[PDB]
Amino acid sequence: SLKSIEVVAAVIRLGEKYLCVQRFRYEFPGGKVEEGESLQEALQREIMEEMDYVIEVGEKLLTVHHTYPDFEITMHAFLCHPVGQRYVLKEHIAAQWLSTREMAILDWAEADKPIVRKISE
Amino acid sequence: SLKSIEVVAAVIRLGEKYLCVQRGQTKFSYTSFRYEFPGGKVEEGESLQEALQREIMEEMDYVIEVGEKLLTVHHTYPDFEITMHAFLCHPVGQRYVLKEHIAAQWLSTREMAILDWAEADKPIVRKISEQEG
Repeated sequence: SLKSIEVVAAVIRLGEKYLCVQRFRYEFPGGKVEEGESLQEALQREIMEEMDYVIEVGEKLLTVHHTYPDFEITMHAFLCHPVGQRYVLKEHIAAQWLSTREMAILDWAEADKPIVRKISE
Repeated sequence: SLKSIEVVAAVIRLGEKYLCVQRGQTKFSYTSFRYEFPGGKVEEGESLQEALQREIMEEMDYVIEVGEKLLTVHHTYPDFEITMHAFLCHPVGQRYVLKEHIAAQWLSTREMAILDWAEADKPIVRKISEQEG
C-alpha cells in the first residue's frame, strides 16, 4: 500500500500566543501531504482549505519519526508567520490563541505533544 | 485535515490466479520493492468501491468491478489512524498498462508464498491463502 505518510503541522505565533485548535483534544492545524507537493506547499494549502488563513511557512521546528512496522509515518512541524488577518472556523472547530503555560494544562493529541513539549524548550 | 487515512486494495482474480504488483525501483541493484495489491487512498466524498475503481483505472488503465469485501485491517497507532479495506475484484477490461518501473504477475496462492510482500499487505495474502490452501 502506502510507501509513506507525511503529515505537516503549523505552529502559528502572534505575540506570546499560539493558534491551537480543538476539532475532543487540542491540536495544531495542518494535514497530510498530497503526492507531488513539497511539505511547505502542503501546509499552506492545508491552512487555506481548513481556515481561509494565509500564512508564510518559516523554519522547521521538529520532525517526528515513527518505527511502526506496517506504515512509514513522519510528521513535520513548521514555525509559521501569518500574512492575512482573517481566519475562518467552518463550524464546531474552535480555535484559541494561547501562551505556553496555558497550553500545558490542556489535553493535547498524541501527535502534537512533541511540538507542545518543544515550544516550551 | 484529520490525521486519519482510509486505504483500499484490489484483489483481482482470474481463474485461480491473482494480480500481484511491484510498484517502483530502488537505487540499488541488489534491492527491490516488495509485492502488494493494487490500490490507494480513499479521497473525501468517495465510497470505498469507487475509490478503488478509480485508483485501478489511473495506475493501470484497468476497468474493474469491485465485488465483496475480503477483509478490513485496522491500525491503532497513537499518532495516526489507518484503515485498509481489501475487496475481491473481477476484470471487465482485457488490457492493463504498467508504467515505468512497475511489474505485475498473475499468481496462484502457492506461488504467492514465494514472493516478498509489503508488511501492510501480508494480512490480505494470509486471508487469500487460508481459504483455498
